[PDB]
Amino acid sequence: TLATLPAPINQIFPDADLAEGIRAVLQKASVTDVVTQEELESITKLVVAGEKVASIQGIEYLTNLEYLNLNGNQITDISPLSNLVKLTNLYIGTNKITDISALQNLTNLRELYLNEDNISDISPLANLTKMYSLNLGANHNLSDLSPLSNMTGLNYLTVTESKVKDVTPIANLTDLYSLSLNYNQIEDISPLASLTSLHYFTAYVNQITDITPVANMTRLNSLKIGNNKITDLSPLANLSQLTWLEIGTNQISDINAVKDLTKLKMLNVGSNQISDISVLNNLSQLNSLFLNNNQLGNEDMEVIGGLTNLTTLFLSQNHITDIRPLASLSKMDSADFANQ
Repeated sequence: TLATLPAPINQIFPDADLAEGIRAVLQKASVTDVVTQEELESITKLVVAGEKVASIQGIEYLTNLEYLNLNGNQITDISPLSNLVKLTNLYIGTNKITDISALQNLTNLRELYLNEDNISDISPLANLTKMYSLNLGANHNLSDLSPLSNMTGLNYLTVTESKVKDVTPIANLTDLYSLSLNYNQIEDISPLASLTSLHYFTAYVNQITDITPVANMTRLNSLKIGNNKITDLSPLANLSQLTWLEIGTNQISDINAVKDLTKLKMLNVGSNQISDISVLNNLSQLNSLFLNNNQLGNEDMEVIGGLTNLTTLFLSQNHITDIRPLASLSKMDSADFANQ
């Protein structure tokens, strides 16, 4: 029916790397070989990753395409994707994409990665309400997340290394299971109190002073929020399922709140102002403990000596001169202090 076909692969796909990918998926001998409409409509999955694709002109003929991976190329213009409405999985990270207007009608998209592109306007994502997993990582000039607000089925989200301050649109995404907000400009996470299904949360290297909303994330399993301005850990006190906790490089002086977190296997509180760790006697299941660059002394060593399942223990640059109570730590593999 489509007058432009049948035609040689390199007539339809002017980009050499994309033409090579079409040749390879259809197992043709050469990019000069003729392809029919029927053969192009047989492609449901295309992977042309880590090449030098500079134009995706011709991809508009792959009308039955559902899965497309064009990771690591030199793509700038994605307009030929505009009518590929059967797309469910689209991986176009590590390219030179700025304008994502062409994604606006791709309402069947479930997984979309745009990591390490140069996108600042994500308004074309507004009607992609079937989104399950989204990656906007390392879009350094992104700041406005308001077009994400209608993605109520979103389970996975990454927004990193950007100008994002306001996380209010993310409050609507209550099906979120895993969320990354690493290295942004976030001061206030109070709207995130609505993320009651969150099990994995990472937001290291921000300007966060208050973790009160984290008390709502009752099923939280892992929390990584180092390099912030946190002082109060009391919102973590009832997170019974917490197993991995990284909150180093903050302004914490009291860790009493970890007393009942009996599932904790990893505790990183390095580079804080902690002088008492008597609550650790209850956390006998710990395997890795980072207490370096705190205000501990010789009297605090007896409690660490009781944590016999420790395989990693960091204690450098405190005020310790006698480590003899640590002689009982028989599973030790890594310890940032020279003696033993």
